[PDB]
Amino acid sequence: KACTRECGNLGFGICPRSEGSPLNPICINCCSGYKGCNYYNSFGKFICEGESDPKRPNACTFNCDPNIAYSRCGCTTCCTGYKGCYYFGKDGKFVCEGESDEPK
Amino acid sequence: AQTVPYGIPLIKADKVQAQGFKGANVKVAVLDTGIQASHPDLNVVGGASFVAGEAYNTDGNGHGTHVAGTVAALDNTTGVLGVAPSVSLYAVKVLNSSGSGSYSGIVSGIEWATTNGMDVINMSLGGASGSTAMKQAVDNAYARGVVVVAAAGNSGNSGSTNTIGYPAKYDSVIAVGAVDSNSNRASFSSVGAELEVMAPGAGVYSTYPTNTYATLNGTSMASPHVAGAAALILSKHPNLSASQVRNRLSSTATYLGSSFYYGKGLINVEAAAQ
Amino acid sequence: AQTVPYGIPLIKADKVQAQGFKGANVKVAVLDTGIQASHPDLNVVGGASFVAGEAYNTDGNGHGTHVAGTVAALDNTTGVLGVAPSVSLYAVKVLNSSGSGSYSGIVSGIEWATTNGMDVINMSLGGASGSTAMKQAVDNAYARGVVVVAAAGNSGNSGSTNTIGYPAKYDSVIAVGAVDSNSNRASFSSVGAELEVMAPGAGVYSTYPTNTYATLNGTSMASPHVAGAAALILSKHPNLSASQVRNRLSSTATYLGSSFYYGKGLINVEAAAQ
Ligand SMILES: [Ca+2]
Ligand SMILES: [Ca+2]
Repeated sequence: KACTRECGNLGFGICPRSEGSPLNPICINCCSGYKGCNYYNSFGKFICEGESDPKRPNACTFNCDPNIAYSRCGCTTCCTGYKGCYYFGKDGKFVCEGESDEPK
Repeated sequence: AQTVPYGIPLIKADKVQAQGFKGANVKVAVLDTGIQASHPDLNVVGGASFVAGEAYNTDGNGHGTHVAGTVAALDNTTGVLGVAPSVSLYAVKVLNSSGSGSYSGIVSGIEWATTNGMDVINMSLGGASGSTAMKQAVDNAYARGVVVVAAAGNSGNSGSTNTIGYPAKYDSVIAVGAVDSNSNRASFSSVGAELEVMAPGAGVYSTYPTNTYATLNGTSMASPHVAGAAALILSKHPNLSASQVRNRLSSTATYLGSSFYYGKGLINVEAAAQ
Repeated sequence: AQTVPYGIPLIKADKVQAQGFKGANVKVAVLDTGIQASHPDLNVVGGASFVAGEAYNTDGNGHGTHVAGTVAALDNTTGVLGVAPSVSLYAVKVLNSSGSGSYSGIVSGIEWATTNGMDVINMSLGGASGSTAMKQAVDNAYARGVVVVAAAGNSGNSGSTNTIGYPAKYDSVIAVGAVDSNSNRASFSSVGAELEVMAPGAGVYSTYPTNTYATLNGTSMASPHVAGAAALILSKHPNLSASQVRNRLSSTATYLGSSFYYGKGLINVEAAAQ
């Protein structure tokens, strides 16, 4: 895969990447969580699936949910970005999803 | 029997309260999941719901009550103590008992606040994208003289990645990051150029639905310290403009390091209301 | 009237044109997203597409048209000017509407240009990975006498990290970095042993699809300046080897700092063409 070598003007990127562990909990709630991702407590007990999706945003309380410990799921351009990430431009309006694979 | 959450002394709100300024006659709109108006330590004098089926003066979730407590927990001999104890508290419900809402719902709350004279608007909520309607709603509210405060978000950092959420990111809004009782940035505090000021957000104690109390985490807890600080200042100088109040908070803040991660620093209401 | 982007005077392309050398009769192939031949300021006299169901005479992306305009915008009375206006421009489409393309497609385009006796190849494109097939392609092109020019990349710097992409990273291809209107390296310009020379890569005004213009940023904009300089040098000394042209451009570059971030420096086609 080759991309046009122009420098893009995206605002930022969101990459729903699963993370955290019992002894090292992430901060999030079911609302702000990502669809396709599942969230568990310190004991590995299921709690909920992410309720939002990159495209089309919605409002969530900005507090960490004590019940959740972990989850399981600038020149960068849409072609240059990574699939599994959603890029937005200024005034964060959705633009595209990455097309490249993460380096190995 | 009243407890003073570390946050109050930390931002020096206690010093300002002793001078006699407690946010009297200053209206603060808490846009959230509602407030448990019947909590003995809270005094909700109004508001409105934009959530089908739920009244404004109830809170099935609990987050909106905790947020309010941090702002205006009454100063008596019970529970906790707010940053601006005499403030006029308004419950504008824009998130259902599950803590979820639509930008559409939020815009209605923002306009209600503006229209009805709120002096301060607190939004311990957000989305990762942001819309045109929301921006015009906050750009407008601020333009009408309203101090608009919002939680910066709990996405932590990631290299040089901007993780500030909306509406906190719009510059008509003050994006608030979070620190702990040691004045240290919480690891979950979002970062990025728009981060404006820090406030206590880790282990914040306050009112919680069903006349009780609880300890919560998140920039969601930091935002109401700033909104409350704004009210204190307005309590002392009613003539300041929404812009002037915003500048005192950020220009008199205690330096914590690089602006990207801490913005201007920890708010100091003693220095700001001076 | 005609506008001259800063890139032309910066690399002194004007000086050489005033000598009466404009790349006349030098065939240059722009392996990109195609070119909008119908654009008044351009004149595509051939090419080939390797993009299913799409003509090489049109450009759905815009990138190729822009790159092409820096290489050969006609020295008329309207629009912009190219580094070598009188060059025989060929659009070799190897990238789709979304600026993407498979290596094999690019390999096909490289071979084409080689088989059609192209003099210069401009690849304002790149991939993070190498490929025996691609290396062989540009290697035969160079061996056949083709001056191969590619964009180095936009990974910026980081310690001693080598962020030069492929094919630029190949030693048969001139890796081009970028600088601004002040000969200052653009922060996004990639670095490493392979960096060969620098060219204007920021705020490059050039032709844009459907008879207009735009200002883009990247090593994409810098590569064409170099491929164009290759053309001018060749129009003056018709029989120099691809190697000799390559060496004279890097050999007369004005020093700007460590070769790690500047290669030999900013190209000076006037000095190169002596
Ligand atoms: Ca109390
Ligand atoms: Ca022209």
